[PDB]
Amino acid sequence: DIATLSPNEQAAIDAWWRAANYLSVGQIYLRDNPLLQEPLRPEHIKQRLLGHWGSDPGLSFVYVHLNRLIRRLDLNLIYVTGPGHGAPALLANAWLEGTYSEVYPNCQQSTAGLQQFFKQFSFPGGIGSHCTPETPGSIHEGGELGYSLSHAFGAALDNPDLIVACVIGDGEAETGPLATSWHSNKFLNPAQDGAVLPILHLNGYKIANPTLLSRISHEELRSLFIGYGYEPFFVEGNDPAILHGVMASTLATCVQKIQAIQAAARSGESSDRPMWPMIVLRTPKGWTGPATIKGHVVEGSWRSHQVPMADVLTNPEHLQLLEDWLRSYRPEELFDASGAPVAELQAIAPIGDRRMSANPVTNGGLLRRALTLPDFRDQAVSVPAPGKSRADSTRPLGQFLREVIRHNPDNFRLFGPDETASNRLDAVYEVTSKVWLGDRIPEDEDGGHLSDRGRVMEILSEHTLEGWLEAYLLTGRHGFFATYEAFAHVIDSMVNQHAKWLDVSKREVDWRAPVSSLNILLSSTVWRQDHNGFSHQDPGFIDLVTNKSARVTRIYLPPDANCLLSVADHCLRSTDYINVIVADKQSHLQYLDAEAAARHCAKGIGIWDWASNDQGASPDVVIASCGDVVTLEALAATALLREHFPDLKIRFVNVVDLFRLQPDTEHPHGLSDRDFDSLFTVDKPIIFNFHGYPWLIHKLAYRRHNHNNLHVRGYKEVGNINTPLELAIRNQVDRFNLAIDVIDRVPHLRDRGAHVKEWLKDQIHDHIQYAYQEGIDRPEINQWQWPF
Amino acid sequence: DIATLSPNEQAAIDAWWRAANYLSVGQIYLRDNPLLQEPLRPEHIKQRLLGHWGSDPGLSFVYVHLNRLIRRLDLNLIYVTGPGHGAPALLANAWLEGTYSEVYPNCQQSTAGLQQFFKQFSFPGGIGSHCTPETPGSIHEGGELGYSLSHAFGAALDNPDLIVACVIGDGEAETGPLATSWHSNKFLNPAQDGAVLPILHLNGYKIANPTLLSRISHEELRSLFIGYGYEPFFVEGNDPAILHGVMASTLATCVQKIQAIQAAARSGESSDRPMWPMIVLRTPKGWTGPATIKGHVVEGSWRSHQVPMADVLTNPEHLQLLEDWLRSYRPEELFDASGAPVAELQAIAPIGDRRMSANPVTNGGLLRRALTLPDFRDQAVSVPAPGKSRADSTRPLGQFLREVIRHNPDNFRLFGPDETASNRLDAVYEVTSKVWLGDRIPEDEDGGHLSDRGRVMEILSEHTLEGWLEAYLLTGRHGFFATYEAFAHVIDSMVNQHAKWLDVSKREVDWRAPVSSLNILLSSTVWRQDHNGFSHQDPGFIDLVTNKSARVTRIYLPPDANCLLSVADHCLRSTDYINVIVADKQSHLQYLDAEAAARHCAKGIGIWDWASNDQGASPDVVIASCGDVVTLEALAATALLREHFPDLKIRFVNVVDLFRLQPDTEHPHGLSDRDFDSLFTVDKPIIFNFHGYPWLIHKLAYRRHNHNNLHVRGYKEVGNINTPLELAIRNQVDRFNLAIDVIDRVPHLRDRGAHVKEWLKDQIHDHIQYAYQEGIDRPEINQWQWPF
Amino acid sequence: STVWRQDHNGFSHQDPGFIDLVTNKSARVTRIYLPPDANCLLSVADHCLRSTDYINVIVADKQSHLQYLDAEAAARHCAKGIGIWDWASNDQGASPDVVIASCGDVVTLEALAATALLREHFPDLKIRFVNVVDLFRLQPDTEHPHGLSDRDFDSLFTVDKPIIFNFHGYPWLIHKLAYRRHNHNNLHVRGYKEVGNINTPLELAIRNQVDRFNLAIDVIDRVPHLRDRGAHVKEWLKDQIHDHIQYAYQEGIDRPEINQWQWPF
Ligand SMILES: Nc1ncnc2c1ncn2[C@@H]1O[C@H](COP(=O)(O)OP(=O)(O)NP(=O)(O)O)[C@@H](O)[C@H]1O
Ligand SMILES: Nc1ncnc2c1ncn2[C@@H]1O[C@H](COP(=O)(O)OP(=O)(O)NP(=O)(O)O)[C@@H](O)[C@H]1O
Ligand SMILES: Nc1ncnc2c1ncn2[C@@H]1O[C@H](COP(=O)(O)OP(=O)(O)NP(=O)(O)O)[C@@H](O)[C@H]1O
Ligand SMILES: Cc1ncc(C[n+]2csc(CCOP(=O)(O)OP(=O)(O)O)c2C)c(N)n1
Ligand SMILES: Cc1ncc(C[n+]2csc(CCOP(=O)(O)OP(=O)(O)O)c2C)c(N)n1
Ligand SMILES: [Mg+2]
Ligand SMILES: [Mg+2]
Repeated sequence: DIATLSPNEQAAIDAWWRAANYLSVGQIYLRDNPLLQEPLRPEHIKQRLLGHWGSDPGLSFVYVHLNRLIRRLDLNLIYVTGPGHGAPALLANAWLEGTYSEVYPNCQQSTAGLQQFFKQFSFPGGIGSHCTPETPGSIHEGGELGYSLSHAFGAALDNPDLIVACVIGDGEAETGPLATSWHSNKFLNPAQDGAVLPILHLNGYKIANPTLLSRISHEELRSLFIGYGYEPFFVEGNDPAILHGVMASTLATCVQKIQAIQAAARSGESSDRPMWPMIVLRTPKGWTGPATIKGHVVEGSWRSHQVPMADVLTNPEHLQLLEDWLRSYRPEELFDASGAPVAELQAIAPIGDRRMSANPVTNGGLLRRALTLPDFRDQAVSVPAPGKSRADSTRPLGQFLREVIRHNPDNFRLFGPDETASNRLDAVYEVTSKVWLGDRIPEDEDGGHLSDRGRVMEILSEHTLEGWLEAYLLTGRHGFFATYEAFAHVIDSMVNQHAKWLDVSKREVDWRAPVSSLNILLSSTVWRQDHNGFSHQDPGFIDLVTNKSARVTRIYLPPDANCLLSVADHCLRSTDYINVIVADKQSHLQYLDAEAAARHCAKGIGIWDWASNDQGASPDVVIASCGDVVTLEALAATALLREHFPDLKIRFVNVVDLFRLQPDTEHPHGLSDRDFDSLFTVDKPIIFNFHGYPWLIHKLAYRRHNHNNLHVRGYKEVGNINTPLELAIRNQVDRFNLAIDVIDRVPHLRDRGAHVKEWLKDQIHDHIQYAYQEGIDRPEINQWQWPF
Repeated sequence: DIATLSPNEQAAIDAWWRAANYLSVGQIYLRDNPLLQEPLRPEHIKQRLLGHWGSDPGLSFVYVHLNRLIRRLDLNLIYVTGPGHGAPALLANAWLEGTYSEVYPNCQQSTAGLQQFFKQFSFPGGIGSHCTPETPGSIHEGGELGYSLSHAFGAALDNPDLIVACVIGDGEAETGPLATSWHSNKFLNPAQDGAVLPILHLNGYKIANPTLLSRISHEELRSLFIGYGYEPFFVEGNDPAILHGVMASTLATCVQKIQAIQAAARSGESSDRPMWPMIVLRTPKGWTGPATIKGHVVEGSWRSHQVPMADVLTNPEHLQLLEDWLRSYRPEELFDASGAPVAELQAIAPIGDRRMSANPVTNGGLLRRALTLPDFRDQAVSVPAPGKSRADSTRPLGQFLREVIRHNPDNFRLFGPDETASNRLDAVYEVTSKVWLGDRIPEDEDGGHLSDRGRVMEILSEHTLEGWLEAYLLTGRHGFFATYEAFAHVIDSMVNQHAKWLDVSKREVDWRAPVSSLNILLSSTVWRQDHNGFSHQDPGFIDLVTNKSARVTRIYLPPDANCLLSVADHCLRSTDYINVIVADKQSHLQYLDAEAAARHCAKGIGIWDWASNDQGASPDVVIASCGDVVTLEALAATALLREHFPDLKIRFVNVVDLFRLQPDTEHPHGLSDRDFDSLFTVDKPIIFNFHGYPWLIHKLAYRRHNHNNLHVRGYKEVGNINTPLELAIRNQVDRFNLAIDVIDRVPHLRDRGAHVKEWLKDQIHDHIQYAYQEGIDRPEINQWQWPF
Repeated sequence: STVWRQDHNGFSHQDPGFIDLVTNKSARVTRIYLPPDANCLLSVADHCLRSTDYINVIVADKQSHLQYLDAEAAARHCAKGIGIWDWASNDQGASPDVVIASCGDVVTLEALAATALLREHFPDLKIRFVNVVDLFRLQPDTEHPHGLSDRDFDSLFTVDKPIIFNFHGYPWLIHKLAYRRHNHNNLHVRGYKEVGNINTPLELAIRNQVDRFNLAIDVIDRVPHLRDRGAHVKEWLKDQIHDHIQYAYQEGIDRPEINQWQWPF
């Protein structure tokens, strides 16, 4: 009897459906007189109309039907909204369920509450027109389109009984990120994870053009969505009397198959990739609004996308049409005198946490358990002498991540775009593998590292991975993203969205608990260009992240493996941040042991006393580095200067936290003027060697008292192919150019260092000539060790 | 069957009782090995013991019995703890009920959760030893004793079905604030408010002395507590087998009488002051711990107050006694292997919001509805000419408060220590009256303004009034406190406690929602000394409040009635602050109309253009005032200077927000250096006339670029009796001394203003001589108006 | 019982604010004494049991503490109310580079420990140690006869060297008392700001920046010929702050060498 729809139940569901639309339209238009007790007047209409209408009925259409199956089958559901402009529909149902009144006591279920509820939407000092963090039961802001689908899969991970109902607009489906995220079914495990129920809201139109997926034939539509690995179900029409029963049956069909798929997998009898059920919903745009405006068809057309009538404040004719639109919902039979929904509506409202707007998963910070972090000092490489030993920088991190996975079998995950092996993090493969539910071959047994139980997820689409991870954190869990720095620009749009979400959730919204940080590891830099990656890779992603703020993003550039461990250990505890860690996978020198590394990362920036020779004296120059390749060149330059200028006093400063350079006025995390003057003196030149665009340092540290003595060398440009030393020579960040820069800046070396400066230019000439002759650097360059 | 206790139920209750004690002792002592699976070793004991034990069993003893009646009679209860050092008992029951795990997912109900639960208590980076805001279901921090009782009555207000079980230690009862707060029964309305169930924990001892209330005879104890208006019930003994049944019966007896009292009152058949039930509980201190230590009796003695054995880390003998103490609870039969309580314990655990640790009343900010504030401009007095008309300053505020009460019949209240009539706020009496359930006489009909339905509360004890209001706010409601400035020092201790509570709730605790502000109106100043109040009243309370922070307290000194309205309207919307408004009740000049007043209070500080004559030019001096009496003298001095020095250019600045003077580095609310330099120039003398101790201005504004030109005149001292002008002359804040101060500071007036300065001193001589001759000031002083 | 050595009893956010309230009355009716050790406490109590028309407020701590002055030296110190400690100083016959002043007993210990740290790492640095018992001596003699003269104040605290004042109370109270002095622009007061819920004695001093390590850092910042030369020591001092906080969060108490610190030299 679950598939069939009772006429009595059909009426109450239809009653809820119209009331949700009525509240949605009231939010768009009304600022006063919520229930039409008195004739509508221009003083009740909002001056500026920013809400969108063409998607609201469809979202409410599915939402009321989703609540039906929760009441019947006791399903645990989440609502993820593709078109973020359909916010009124979600809020209206949130208010109808009673969630919004509990979260916001001002907007009660009354006439006075409705006046506040209607006036707040898309209003200065109110709430936005998208699924902002202020929305109860919202994890995804659909303002930027293409990421709703991935967030459904991310939230589904390690939530076996959860079902995430993600509604997808046809226009959104034309975007690149969402077209590739359909293949996320291959990495979702039916045994341990929940289900995603994709609903294609094929209203037929974008803002102003028809959606191609609508204008592509039905046969090719089913062909496209079986090739994605889904079992597609089609509900088409325009008359709700037929569509109420038809749609209810389809949703009943889908849930049984989802449970049948999960029952088959968890029993172990069918350990294969299943054909997940997906719904294709073709309904008119602006479904229950005006039919035509000014002789142009509006309903079921792109003209209904935002607002069918935007001149209602001007001419009374549309004003009467607006009031006629509102009364078509028959609000008199939907709300009582007080302003609450009628008891028929309250009957079909789910109860407590079973409500999709009050599910604690959406406010994931309440479901967040801190990771049991093993002591990273067990994985710290031994550094008996600083800078005299070489070890692979990322491998200790891989071993540390291995022990985190061991102690957090479900709460932690790894995400990587087919680069985990290249990034040299294979230590995690010793305890787990990579997720794969596609076809398997015996050749995968040797080094495939493929298993459905794996805690590491791999796909070449960087958009898919970022959406997977962001949803995983917002549901109250932990993760770590590792990728090349060359392709970081691909996810720049997605990072902005998540940073937006975190910043609002901290300051504006008070009831949203903190979630875990977004930890990103840019594992291959632009200085050590390996085989893969384009020639002109740029560090520009770092500039984009620092663009957001110091109070939501953190940038770490640890010099060695022990600093990488301390940084990763520190950032696996921080909550409301986007942590971007820039480290290189090549074999590098090691500088700090576990104790010294931990103190260094706690400060974020500090003097290296072994690399300095200014103890108990005023340094003639401060050499600072931020990175690992540039740190090596800065250290090598320091060694050269001390050989040729024994009396020269050099203070070596290494900075790991980029944002420490900002003054404490901008953010509390930054250094004070006294602290900054202690590290970098008030009047001596600073030769800063930065892994990135040099101006980023100037943007951060322009307010310092010694900024006029700050001289930053960083990434400028590249040739087609360069050796590691030649590439550093092109950007003037190599050891020889840095030594020349120190000679130019130190006042008592311009006259005295001329002969050394000529010798340094000779070395630049010799190494370039050798590079063009052999294709690599000289052995003494590759095996350079810290002297002294 | 509710009164009698079943043996099966007695066992489960006793099982819960011991488990709560066991967790309490574990928190005090253990940092590792929560369940005694392995022999106790010194590495499991906490290094420093800061918890208190002598009160923990008593609190848990009542708590388990309170949960009994919640499960039986479905009562809505709150736990308010007198002795705040009994925090472990509350936390243990909070953990047992499951509340703590939901709020804190790290401290789960397992062995691993218990390890975190035990290690956190009284630990660096953990939680405190008192009922801090981090405690679930806590409104009152009992660290400072004497205010638990008043907070019970405050939370009870306008919560008719709530019952607040407040446990009171006998030592606490010796304090002044709690002895007088027993009479709060007379102001609690059984018809509209809930009940308070006072439980006297008469353990017989303080920290080191016997409690007098224990050593006073039982007959005189019952005599004392019937004189307070309570029906006292006595439960005495030391054997829990008898005391379990006896005390269950007594609690059953009390609830029925409380419901009978409420049933009689709400039916209207008995509208008299009832004899509320109160429990006197005499149990040994350190009830279930060691009997004797080193030959000294510990249990049932002051030696058990904090820690019965504090050398357990030193000698193994006490270490074995400690482990013997833990095993007396028989933990093997109380927790399973995993670390959760046994299913017998879970049976008697209340469910959901019926749990006293998860009652949403305690986290009152979730229950907070913003006040429907009428437009204050309806009550604004007309000021056609600034400073040329006189009106009573506080009466418009009384009318505004009247309209707030009208639109907020239950959410708002007034609190005053027998000064509302004196403060001239009688406009509120037009709609409501004052609470009184004592004897009534026909003489009260004329101007008594007494009724049980009143929204204004009056009692001469300032301590109990402050406790009433703080609890009212922390339960999610609104209020306004009006009192003299002379007696503000009385509540200084209480204000510190509430400010402490707010500051932690904002920064540390994340799940506690904001509550309404604490609004205090110091309605009678020290300059206009009326009949009542001692001669040497000081403004020192203002200095005490500014000690706390600019981020939790705000000080407002509005000059006129319209500024008082804007300030009160602004502060009735702010949430997490202690707002202290200093205004005077006397007839004063009016300076700003509704529009100009609102702009002024929005800035908090700004130039008065009508009182200035420096438009389009650099002012020779800046005259600033903060208050209303000192504003009049500053204005009168400005008038004198302009009459005698027509070329002199004076900028008049009035400051309402005191904390705007602090630089923006300390707090965002403060002015920037550019903004401050705009109001007070970078190089001209500032003659600041402050209502308070002059050093407070220097503390706030010492970092400003022009602080070396800041010259503050304020309250120094008083004589026995002075006229308003003579008192200002003694403190050198009158118009004549201010004009002299301007002459001294302006560089081009030292030579040129000598003759005027002599004339000004003549006026000081003349007015003092007239004051000693007549006892009042001259008519031209009392009726001074702004010229020009 | 002071607020720095938080005992079992008492609320977490106890404040020294009562001292500020008393100083609001006058120097001619109230006296505030903060004796550093037991002998100084005896002389103060003996002196105040003879005075007639005053409110004497004596701030002392009950915990086990170091002892600094014997009966003869203690009595001379209380008679002055404020004086140089010659054993804790190393500037005899020379101009001190910095004046370290303390007012209290816990803050005196941290001020002494900071002095010991500075002398170990900067042997050439000359430090004058001043201890304050009578708070109101800091007020100039113009306000009250009991206060020090300008010449007397300049002798203790020089006219041009930085003063690192470690006060048991709100730091602004020192500025209210001694704003008129010729060297007030070089007076840098560290006192009670705020507390956490529960702290170890060293951690609580670290939160308020009155511990030995923060004071040593403050001296490095203020002394003109140490900004360049003391950078490496300042980094080491911050490492000690990091290490002791980490140990505090790990064990719940301070390290044994902190609890059993003695005056070297
Ligand atoms: N004051 C500044 N504000 C912003 N960006 C700056 C500033 N000075 C330099 N830069 C940037 O820093 C990079 C190179 O300049 P800089 O780091 O100052 O090295 P430099 O050797 O000192 N060059 P110059 O300052 O012209 O002598 C470029 O990206 C510049 O745009
Ligand atoms: N720098 C300061 N710090 C603290 N309090 C101060 C300071 N300067 C002045 N005061 C206080 O302010 C009051 C009077 O000083 P002030 O406000 O500067 O006016 P004034 O006429 O300039 N007196 P003066 O500074 O001595 O010439 C007294 O109560 C002083 O204690
Ligand atoms: N002139 C002053 N008048 C009143 N209080 C002051 C003054 N100067 C500093 N303070 C207070 O002293 C405390 C710390 O400042 P201070 O004692 O001068 O040490 P400091 O390290 O020099 N701080 P700063 O002066 O801002 O560089 C704060 O609580 C200030 O409010
Ligand atoms: C890549 C991209 N191009 C354009 C837009 C502008 N935009 C915002 S909402 C929206 C409508 C999405 O179309 P559809 O999925 O059909 O949504 P619905 O019909 O449900 O409104 C568009 C085009 C966008 N957000 N992203
Ligand atoms: C006015 C005051 N004096 C002293 C103290 C110190 N103090 C803190 S807790 C406490 C014990 C309270 O005694 P009692 O009510 O007998 O408590 P219980 O035996 O339940 O611990 C004391 C004296 C205080 N908080 N307030
Ligand atoms: Mg569309
Ligand atoms: Mg007691």
